[PDB]
Amino acid sequence: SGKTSGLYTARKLRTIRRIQRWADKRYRKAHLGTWLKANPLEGACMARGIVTQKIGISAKQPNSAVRKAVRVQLTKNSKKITAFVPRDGSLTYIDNNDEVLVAGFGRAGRAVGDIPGCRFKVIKVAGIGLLALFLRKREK
Amino acid sequence: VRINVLRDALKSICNAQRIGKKQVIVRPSSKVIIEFLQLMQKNGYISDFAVVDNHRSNRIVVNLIGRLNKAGVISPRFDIPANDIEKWVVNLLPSRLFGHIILTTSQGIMDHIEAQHRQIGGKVIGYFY
Amino acid sequence: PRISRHRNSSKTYSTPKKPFTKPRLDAELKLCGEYGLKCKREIYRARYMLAKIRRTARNLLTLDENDIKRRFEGAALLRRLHMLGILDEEKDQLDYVLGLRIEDIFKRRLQSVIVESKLAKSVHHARNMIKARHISVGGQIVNIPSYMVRISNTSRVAIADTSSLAPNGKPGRTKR
Amino acid sequence: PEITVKVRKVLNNPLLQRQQCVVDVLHPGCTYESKEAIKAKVAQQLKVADQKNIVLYGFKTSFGGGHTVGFCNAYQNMDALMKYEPGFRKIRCGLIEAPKPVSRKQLKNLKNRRLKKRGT
Amino acid sequence: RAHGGLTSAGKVRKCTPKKEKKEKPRPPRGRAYKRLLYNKNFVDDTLIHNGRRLGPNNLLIRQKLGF
RNA sequence: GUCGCGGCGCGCCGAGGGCCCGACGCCUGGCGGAGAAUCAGGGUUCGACUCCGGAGAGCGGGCCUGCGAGACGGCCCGCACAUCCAAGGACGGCAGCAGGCGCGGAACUUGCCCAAUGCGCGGCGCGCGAGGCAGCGACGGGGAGCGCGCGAGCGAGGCGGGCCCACAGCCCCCGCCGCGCAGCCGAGGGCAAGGUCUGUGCCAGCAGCCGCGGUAAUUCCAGCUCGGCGAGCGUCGCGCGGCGCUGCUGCAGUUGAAACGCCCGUAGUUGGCCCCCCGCCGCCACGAGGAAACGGGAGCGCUCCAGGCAGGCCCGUUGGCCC
Repeated sequence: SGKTSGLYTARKLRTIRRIQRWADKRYRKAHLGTWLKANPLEGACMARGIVTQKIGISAKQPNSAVRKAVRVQLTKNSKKITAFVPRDGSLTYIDNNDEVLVAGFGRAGRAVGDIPGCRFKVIKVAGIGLLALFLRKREK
Repeated sequence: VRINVLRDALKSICNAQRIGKKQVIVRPSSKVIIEFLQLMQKNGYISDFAVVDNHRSNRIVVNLIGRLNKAGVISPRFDIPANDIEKWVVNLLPSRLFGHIILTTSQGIMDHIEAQHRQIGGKVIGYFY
Repeated sequence: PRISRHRNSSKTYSTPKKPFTKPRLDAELKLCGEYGLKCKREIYRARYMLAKIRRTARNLLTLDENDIKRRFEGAALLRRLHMLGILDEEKDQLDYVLGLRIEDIFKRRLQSVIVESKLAKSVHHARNMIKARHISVGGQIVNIPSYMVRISNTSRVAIADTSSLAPNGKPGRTKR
Repeated sequence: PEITVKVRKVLNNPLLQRQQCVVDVLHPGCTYESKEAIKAKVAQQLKVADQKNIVLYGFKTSFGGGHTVGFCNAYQNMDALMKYEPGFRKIRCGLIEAPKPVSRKQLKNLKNRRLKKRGT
Repeated sequence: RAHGGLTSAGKVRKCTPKKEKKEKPRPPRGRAYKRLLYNKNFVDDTLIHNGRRLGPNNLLIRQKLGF
């Protein structure tokens, strides 16, 4: 690195920092401003909505089983995004259009683990938590 | 080109001492490099020195006690208040036992120890380990 | 301006930087049994109080003696620590805080004094006796276990008249 | 088993025809005796006479033993006793009586209902 | 091909044998649970330390403890 | 012309202005600051909510009253959208408090209310959905319990008292009595804790991550057990640290990501020794005068803090001091 160092050089360093700040994938993710418009979720923990067609996405490798997910149109942005169902055999409860909240996969954008092409994860159906429906803690 | 005479002198003195050659030459004598050298001699790191004098830049021949561990410069001078003298001791001095940072104050040019004790802080010319 | 909402909140409970470390984990249970702490939030509550008491001293040590900010604060540091008794009054040193013991804050806790003075003779017995309002400091009955008493007034710890000291005449269910 | 009264200090007031004081009681584990037994004890200790003129208001028992914090107002002048002390404790003291009013929103309702005209 | 999928509905999850908790009262929680832990995992001679520390969920502690 | 200087306007002239140190333009899910978050330093991030200034009351204009407003629970018009409306008319404005509709992930009583705390009219008191008070409320905090022990002990409560309080409540204080009572995450590694025992066939599913299930699962599905934390545990989106992975301190560029193909060149940045004394620069020491809250931080035992600035025979007792 050459580096420009002088008592009167707060210009080179100020422009350089501003321009070279947006080089990181993470920095650009939060500083371009594209991510709030681009994400299906408008930068929120959960989004309400109505359920649409259910989906059976093939897994990759090692995982080798279809993981049932439901594609739901979020009411606020009128856009359809798929949400991975919670625990074992929890999709049978979800059928026709019903109130569904969807949440992040931790990664915040990347698809979780080795199940390919799924960015979001369903957390609720109707008015009862879908992880309680699985345990029959709270179910219709 | 040559902007910092002290860096070319510091690495002149440090490099020579690394080979163990007590007598060393410096391409230009500066009244400020006189300050660092005589504060080095005063602290006892360097031994008797001299400047063979032409009418031009002048060349400095310095004999050494051979004990110098490290010397160096902060380019260009950055001014610190007498309140912040100790943060600069942490970054550029190994220990607070053999700490010496060359400061410049209007009332005489001294090493860091004496200056903060005198409650005056100026610019750090060069590091002295 | 919603005047009654105006207030302040505190964070005595501070969790550590790496949770599942075997040495920290084992010491927790070991300390929990030693001073009879019902919850593990308290040991961290102690850690937060200990740190503040550690930093003040480190900054004070780096100041030269008799520097006014150093002198007044140093005497202050000693005054509060000597009241606690974790710092022996004899030590009287601003630098003496360094090398401090968490066990000493635990020792200061009044629940500890009851076990040591054989008032209840056990930490488990001590918490139960304080729960049943059976130990009073200077006669001021306290049912909260961690009264925490300054050593300067440790000699004034006392028992309670309801059913432990000279029975008032209320033996729990036994009375009826 | 006593209502011993500390009466810790008094403050003289000539301007307001009262002599506000800090009172306190000593209850050695005894139930603090209401306000009436304290009231009799306070007046005798006050040495101003007339149990009604002295007023003990808002007593707080300290947890356990009784050392109630609070105030004693020696309103020897009766008119001041009937006016300066807070009205709410004055009615409970028996200086005056309290009837039944409205929400005061109804008072506002009256002001609003007749506000529109020029004399109705 | 018919490997499986959405038609499969937690076949193993519903096929687990129906089970119930072994009858048991409540060891009191709090410092009493902490004291039970202080004994179960600390001191108490060989109960947690047969030779070297056996381990809390260890098979060797089990059976000697009872189950 | 205005309270007033002014291009502010209105005439009259002369050609000026401002710019790569980025002018002008464009955009902003742009109120700024005191502050807030997380961190050794160095930072980074957010500032709408206490307070402080600025604005604005559906939207644009104009105007009155006044000493001051372009006031909006002043007016009058344009524009939307209303409401009554007997067909002839009128009359709104909740980004004040509740409360609905709408909306979303989500966000408190169509309560009581001037006694206080300040402000209005007013020495012989009244109002103020300001506020005060209660309600609601796992936003969040700060502090207990489910026993201890071999006996007897309490605290969540029931009833009455006291206390309290515009009024009630609450902690508290008293008695008969006392009805002790837990979760939600994991257990192959990071990361702490069973190769126990059951279903199991790369099926379901698990799975932050790295990885497991292909017929004998430490990885799922359950009951065992057990680790952690705890009346709070987890799941998400977020900011900071991690991350010297944004680098000024403090990063790389011969092959990981990276020296313009080459040279001149204007701004820009950088210029060796060198004139002791003067004068300006910059520059430190260092004051004056710089609102708090908040935070650093005297003293102080609410049943202990979190709290607060109180308290008692008292520094003119406080509330010092650094912001």
